[PDB]
Amino acid sequence: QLSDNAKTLHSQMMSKGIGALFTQQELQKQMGIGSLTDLMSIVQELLDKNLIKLVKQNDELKFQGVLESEAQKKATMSAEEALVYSYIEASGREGIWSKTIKARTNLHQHVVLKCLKSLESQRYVKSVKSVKFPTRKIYMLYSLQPSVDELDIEFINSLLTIVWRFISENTFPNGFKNFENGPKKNVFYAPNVKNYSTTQEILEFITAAQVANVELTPSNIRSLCEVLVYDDKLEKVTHDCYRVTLESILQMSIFNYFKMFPASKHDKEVVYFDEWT
Amino acid sequence: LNEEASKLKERIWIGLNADFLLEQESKRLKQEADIA
Repeated sequence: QLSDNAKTLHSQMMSKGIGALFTQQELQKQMGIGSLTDLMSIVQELLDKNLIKLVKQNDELKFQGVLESEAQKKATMSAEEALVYSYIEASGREGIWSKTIKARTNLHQHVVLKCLKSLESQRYVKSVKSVKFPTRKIYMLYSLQPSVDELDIEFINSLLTIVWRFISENTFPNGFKNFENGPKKNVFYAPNVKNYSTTQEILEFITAAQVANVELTPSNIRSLCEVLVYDDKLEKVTHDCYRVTLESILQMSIFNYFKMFPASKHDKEVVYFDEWT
Repeated sequence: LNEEASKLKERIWIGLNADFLLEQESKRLKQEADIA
């Protein structure tokens, strides 16, 4: 019966719905009582009367009962937004770009942009710019914003040069760069005895905040370490152990780049680099 | 004019414009939605 088998076949949906994995085989598994065209003609109307839904993946076809507000909602949706919208909620947590959804619906740019404006009015979808190239405006629901992304923009250098400070502390005592030799003086007693680094500790150190951000994983902490490895501000020894490169002498014959200034005006005696390319 | 003709004239204005002001305040709610 339309209402009876609708509401009891939705009783498995609101009860469980076999998660999202429910296929027509799982229907027979629970309700096999209905004849083929019986359970089928009603289910087709359960999409027509918007009670359950179909999903296209892997083997067979998935199903679960749609909610009522989403039911009425997608009934309000246009014939475009029928496949467009209810396909975008199928575009899942990662959303989808446009002409790739055109390639699915086989339509022009105009006809899809207009239902993008209409669902824009719905505000159940939103413009989403992820890490990948911002020509996209991939569109996922406008209820969730999961993605792959720290953030792609700056003020990592800030928090870097912040941690570099404590890293300088991590090795010998503080700078003592006042006069030339004011270091540890044989490194306290036997720097051999000093095997030291922070790793996880930085987070206990990160507790200070004073900046707009969340915490960050020791893995990506190591990533932050990797640049000043490459920038040679620090040293990588025995994995999680680390050192300073005595960078500070930079911060403050000769072969250092800093502490060196050219004449570099008038006279033709210079060394440029490309005096021959 | 009296306060009655404002509670009546103005009333008619409101019965007419409640959708206009409704869209104003509604997009003003989209402001909250804009944030998220």
